[PDB]
Amino acid sequence: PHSMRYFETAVSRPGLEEPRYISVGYVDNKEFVRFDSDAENPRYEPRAPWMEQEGPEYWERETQKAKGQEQWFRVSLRNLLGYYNQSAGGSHTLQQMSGCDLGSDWRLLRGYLQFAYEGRDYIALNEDLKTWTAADMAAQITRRKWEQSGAAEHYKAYLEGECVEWLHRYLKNGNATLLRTDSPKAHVTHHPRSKGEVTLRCWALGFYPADITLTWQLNGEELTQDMELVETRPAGDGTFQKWASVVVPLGKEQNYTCRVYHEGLPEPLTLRWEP
Amino acid sequence: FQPQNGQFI
Amino acid sequence: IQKTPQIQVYSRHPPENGKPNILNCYVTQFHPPHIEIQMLKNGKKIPKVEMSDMSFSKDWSFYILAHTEFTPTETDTYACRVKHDSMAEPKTVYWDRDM
Repeated sequence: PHSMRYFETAVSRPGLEEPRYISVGYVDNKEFVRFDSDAENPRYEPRAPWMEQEGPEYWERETQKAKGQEQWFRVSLRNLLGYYNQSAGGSHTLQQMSGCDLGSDWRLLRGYLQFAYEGRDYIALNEDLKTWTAADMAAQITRRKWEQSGAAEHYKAYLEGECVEWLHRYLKNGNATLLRTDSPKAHVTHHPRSKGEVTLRCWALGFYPADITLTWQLNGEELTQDMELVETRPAGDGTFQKWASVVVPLGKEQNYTCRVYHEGLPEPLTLRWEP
Repeated sequence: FQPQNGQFI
Repeated sequence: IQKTPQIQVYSRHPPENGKPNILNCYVTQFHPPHIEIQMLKNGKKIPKVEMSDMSFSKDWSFYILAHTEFTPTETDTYACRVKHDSMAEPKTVYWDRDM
């Protein structure tokens, strides 16, 4: 159930100064490589400890392809200006997502190739890897252009070929690393509010990956009734945090339990307010 | 492995 | 073609007055990528703010993590102010120890 994606962005800025091009690679949703045109000496850079293995040749090759991509976005960016009737001196964004997913068997399960402009779907390659799904009128020009040139075939080759060969490779190099986990460490905090009623908040900190489940219960019953839940957030050190809470009637506090479910725990966690 | 785009949009 | 960013301001480790720590400002769901995030202490801009590199999620929106060293106390107030083209005015969110 692995995958590899390259998220590319090109943003034009006021003036005749070429746009900034940023390209980021992922394996199983983890950033492993990165390139930025703004940097001092622009080169592709390692972003996961297991990528330092690749010798000079690899980084050189990747750096070139990226310089080509940057030019490709420069050109494409001008054409869009026309498609939409935009003056040559504004702020624009062109994005691309490409990659492949491997199934249980490690065979290509699906390939991806999409673009967005100004934050919206523009044109995407279909699962068949031969037909396109343009999002609007403007995008039709491009779709017609790409059909009338077999542009789809070009991507198909990459998606079923190199994409798969290199994902297998990266998976081999960063095997155990990628498949790691850090269990969350939980604790409950008490906070006042309403006359009588009070708030109990269950915290989950230091866990990886970000997937986690926080539940509150009253007398063994899933209290999915009015529970505060923040979006999971990065702590900064590479781990995550998330918390859920509920408003409870004072005194009847120790009548509630928090349960934490995470892929890294030997067994789920249960904890209650501890004055 | 950075993919290299085909025809421009 | 704008998207109004969501902000969460929180510490990296559970707070303890006097103990050094790292204060976070996690900005998400915004577009375009250009944005100006400021972290404040008692109404003053903190000069030393690190910024994660630009990333965007599957729905095309961008997200970034701004953070800085800070040492909570009983009295000091910390906040995050986000300046983005999709809002005609900046949005400021305070650090709440209980969240």
